[PDB]
Amino acid sequence: ASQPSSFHDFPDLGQEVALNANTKNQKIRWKNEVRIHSGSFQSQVELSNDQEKAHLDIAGSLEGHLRFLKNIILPVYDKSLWDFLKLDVTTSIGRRQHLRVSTAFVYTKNPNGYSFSIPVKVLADKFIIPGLKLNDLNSVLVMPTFHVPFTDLQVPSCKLDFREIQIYKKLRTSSFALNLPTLPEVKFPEVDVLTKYSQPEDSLIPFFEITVPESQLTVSQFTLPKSVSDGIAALDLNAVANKIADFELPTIIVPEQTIEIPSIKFSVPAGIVIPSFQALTARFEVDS
Repeated sequence: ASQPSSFHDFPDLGQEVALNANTKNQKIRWKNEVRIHSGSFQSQVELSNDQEKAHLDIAGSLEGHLRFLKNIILPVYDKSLWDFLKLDVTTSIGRRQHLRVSTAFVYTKNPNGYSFSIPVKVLADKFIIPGLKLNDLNSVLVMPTFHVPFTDLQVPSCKLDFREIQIYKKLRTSSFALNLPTLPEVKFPEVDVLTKYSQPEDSLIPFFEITVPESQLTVSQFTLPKSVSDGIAALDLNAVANKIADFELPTIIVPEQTIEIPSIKFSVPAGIVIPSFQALTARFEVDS
């Protein structure tokens, strides 16, 4: 943001930059504009990329008061500029001269194009992908639920398929917490980690999206400069202070604190897409 002023109309400027990224949906817009004295300049660059189509567009506009230049004569030809050229408009007198250049690159693609997709069978609680059915190893393995020592985390039971590939849509995590004597004890509520088979809008690639839903964890309260124990020893800080100066510390209590776990999504390809050629076009124009 600039302030033009006297002495040949000081610069007037401005600049717009837009970036928005959604993986395969990448759109970039840039623009500059310049005004000074009796001339101005404006540049535009656009890059649009998406699943369907790609646009690359650049346009350059120039303006300049080159009237005087047009007011020229040719003694070698003994002819004037406008006369010799036989052009009057903007040449006989000379005018505010513009230069306009446009470049347009455009290509057509199919979002689904030529795509190889893994075979997926989806059920309410599981996904089944029929991979190679090699008979060399054991067909199945069953994993019983396990209690992790010193905690309340329960590992959900699972069945592992070797001939096919069996995934369980949602896995359940039991709650657990830390047991401490007056220290901040973090208590973990249950969270269900899921996997969804999706075809994103911003991305042409089919995916299995492993999603961990948000989780709120309860940190237990704790006492501070009143009397502190951590399971190894207990110390009365007020007693310590009274031992030295007969003055006891104010009591500090930190209440329970909730800590938020932002949701996270992991995408693994569920197939590839090769956009099929439909048309390629390029246009170049010079305008004087």
